[PDB]
Amino acid sequence: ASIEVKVQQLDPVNGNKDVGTVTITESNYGLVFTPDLQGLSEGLHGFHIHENPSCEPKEQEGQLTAGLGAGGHWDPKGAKQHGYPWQDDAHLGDLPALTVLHDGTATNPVLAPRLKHLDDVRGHSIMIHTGGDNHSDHPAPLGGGGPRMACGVIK
Amino acid sequence: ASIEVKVQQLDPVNGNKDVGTVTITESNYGLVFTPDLQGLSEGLHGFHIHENPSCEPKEQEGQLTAGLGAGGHWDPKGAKQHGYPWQDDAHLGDLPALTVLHDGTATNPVLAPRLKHLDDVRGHSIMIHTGGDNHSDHPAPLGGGGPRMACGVIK
Ligand SMILES: [Cu+2]
Ligand SMILES: [Cu+]
Ligand SMILES: [Cu+]
Ligand SMILES: [Zn+2]
Ligand SMILES: [Zn+2]
Repeated sequence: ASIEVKVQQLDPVNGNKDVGTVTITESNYGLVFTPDLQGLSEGLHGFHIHENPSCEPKEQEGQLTAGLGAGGHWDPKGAKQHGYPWQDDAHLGDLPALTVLHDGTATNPVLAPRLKHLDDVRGHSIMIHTGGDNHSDHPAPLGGGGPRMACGVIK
Repeated sequence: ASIEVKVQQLDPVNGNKDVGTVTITESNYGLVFTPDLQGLSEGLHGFHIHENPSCEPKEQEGQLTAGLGAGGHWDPKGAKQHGYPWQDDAHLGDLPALTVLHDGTATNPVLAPRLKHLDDVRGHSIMIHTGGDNHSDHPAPLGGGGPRMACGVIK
């Protein structure tokens, strides 16, 4: 019982490019996201499930902004605030930060305790940001993830 | 409601050195380990609660081995096997791998869903390994963490 999500680096100009996958499985403590990515910059990267099952760009202030088609952080319970994966009054789509090693790969799995069944995340997207995630809207909103760097649609 | 564990880099020959702390707090989904460490090798490192509240070395084949005085992974339920943090039949002391950035620091918190109350971890030790953790006893025992790099006694 799993969902393999194809993830691509976002490039509204020359076209998105494959960088691997993220496999979602169920554990007795929540959904587990196991990455198998490469070609990314080393460090911690914001990692959240977004509203729409789309990784396409959107016009914003005359510019084609990468990944805006995915909408905001998935928040079906209306928490209206960014937080920790283990915080109840935070976007349900807030996952633990992704770790990209010196060699540009990410294979360390992370758990989202608030997510319980695979079908619950189908029909949405998974987003990887250029920046990190301090799990707060302070001092930077949405954890300070910044630009949408990679994305995949959850089938 | 927290426990601030002082962590030291282990070196029996030259002397241990302080590398920071690991703060343990309770969340509605389990214990959260928030590191504030520096001076460590970049990459993912095995992170586990060991049985004894000691970070002392022990002689192992004409070679004083670092942190062996901590004994094995804390396994109060007798799982007798290394696994994932979200796996019920794995050592209870099995925590998510710790991320140390290129700059040698670690501040990314991780959740131990199977650990529910602070008092449970008191009287034991927290260990950070040189190698990572594939959360299995194969192809290497105990996730392949290998040598014990840093350690702290949990009061
Ligand atoms: Cu590096
Ligand atoms: Cu996001
Ligand atoms: Cu260990
Ligand atoms: Zn969020
Ligand atoms: Zn273990």
